[PDB]
Amino acid sequence: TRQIVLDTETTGMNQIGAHYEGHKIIEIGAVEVVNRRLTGNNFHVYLKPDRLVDPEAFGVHGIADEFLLDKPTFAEVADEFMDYIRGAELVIHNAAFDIGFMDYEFSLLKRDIPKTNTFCKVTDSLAVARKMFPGKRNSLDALCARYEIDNSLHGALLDAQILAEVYLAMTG
Amino acid sequence: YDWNIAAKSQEERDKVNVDLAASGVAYKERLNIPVIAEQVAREQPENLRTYFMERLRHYRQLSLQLPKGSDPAYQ
Ligand SMILES: Cc1cn([C@H]2C[C@H](O)[C@@H](COP(=O)(O)O)O2)c(=O)[nH]c1=O
Ligand SMILES: [Mn+2]
Ligand SMILES: [Mn+2]
Repeated sequence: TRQIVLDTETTGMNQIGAHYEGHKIIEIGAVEVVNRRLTGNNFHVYLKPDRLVDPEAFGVHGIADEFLLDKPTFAEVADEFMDYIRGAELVIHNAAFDIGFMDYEFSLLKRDIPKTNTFCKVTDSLAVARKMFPGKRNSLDALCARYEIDNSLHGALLDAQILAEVYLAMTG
Repeated sequence: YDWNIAAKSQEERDKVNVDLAASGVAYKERLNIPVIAEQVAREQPENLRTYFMERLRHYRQLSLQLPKGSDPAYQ
């Protein structure tokens, strides 16, 4: 088997209701792990949304609308993206967020693509962290502080690499 | 063919990051978010500052195709 530690950046999210509705993925970052080792077979893409980035979202990832204009759309990278993760165990911090966004984008392609959970094992590192450290703060930053990992703007690929180190530490 | 950025040249990937910073400055100027452009250029690898300045000019032009911070879109 193989594990893909993944993260995404978006145009934002809804405080109420379906968190992804009307928003878009603008960055996908993922790093492969096999036998607890970073293989180097990574995936990274920026995507052109059909809308503006919420200022708040920009506050988190620093990905500008100007930067996304010449980038491919989700439809254009869809298959290359699926080929890459298919069959692997996806490790995502608060998996519900990204999986919801991923399935949302796939559904927009109108290709009857099945739910990500049907062709990938989905592991929620936030759930793993909560079982491991109940009653504690388990955000990615808190976990980094816990494991004394130094990381002196967020990014999908960056957040994936960081989550990979954190997850390895958590499961070591 | 392949869009995967991770599969590209280190130089190419380095360029993408400078682009991210450059476009970021233009973005802030458009949304009226304080930013000191000169400080950011400094933060970039010396052998790429020339690239940063050109990309900054480039992205500032693209900014004109987008709404200003004072426009309805951001109301
Ligand atoms: C932390 C945070 C994330 N987001 C959205 C935009 C981010 O690109 C996306 C993923 O965040 P994350 O990688 O920290 O989980 O969630 C917000 O809209 N507001 C926030 O305060
Ligand atoms: Mn995330
Ligand atoms: Mn992130």
